[PDB]
Amino acid sequence: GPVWRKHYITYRINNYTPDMNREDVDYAIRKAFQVWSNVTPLKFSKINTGMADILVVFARGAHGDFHAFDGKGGILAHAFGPGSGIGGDAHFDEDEFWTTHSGGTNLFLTAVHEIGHSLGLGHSSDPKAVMFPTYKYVDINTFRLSADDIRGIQSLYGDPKE
Ligand SMILES: CC(=O)c1ccc(-c2ccc(CC[C@H](O)CC(=O)O)cc2)cc1
Ligand SMILES: [Ca+2]
Ligand SMILES: [Zn+2]
Ligand SMILES: [Zn+2]
Repeated sequence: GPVWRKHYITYRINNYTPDMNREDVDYAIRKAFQVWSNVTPLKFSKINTGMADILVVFARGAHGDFHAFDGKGGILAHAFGPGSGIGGDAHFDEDEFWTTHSGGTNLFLTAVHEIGHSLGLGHSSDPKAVMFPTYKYVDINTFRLSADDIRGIQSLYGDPKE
């Protein structure tokens, strides 16, 4: 399938959810990218001007991409695989209640799953995998990618360099 054709990839946060402060949204997103860069040769950097490779957007309902959101619950976010235009972009349903821990939908865990899609990964049947299709909370301090997630992403990008 299509894959990013460079190792240095930029992201930009288009707009912000009012559910968490700016520092907390930035940290969740940064840490989510870090989960994937830790096990591949990919490098991610945040930019604030210019066209980014990956745009992170919060939106609700119909928002211009033929994939309208559905209110609180159900689909929590979605993302586009590598390709032209919006390819790579990650959209989070603003009707969810985003949190730093577990009092609602954890942004970090959700961002890990969606960035997986943005990098080219599909769903897993392994219930311990972050790419499993269904959200579940796990202690952020105890969180680790499953072996399944690791094999999947390394099959697309290889493992870290010496
Ligand atoms: C086990 C673990 O750490 C874990 C992390 C994240 C998830 C996760 C799965 C799905 C979703 C949301 C799926 C979204 O509504 C639509 C999609 O992208 O498929 C968010 C988080 C599941 C397990
Ligand atoms: Ca929803
Ligand atoms: Zn969208
Ligand atoms: Zn998914």
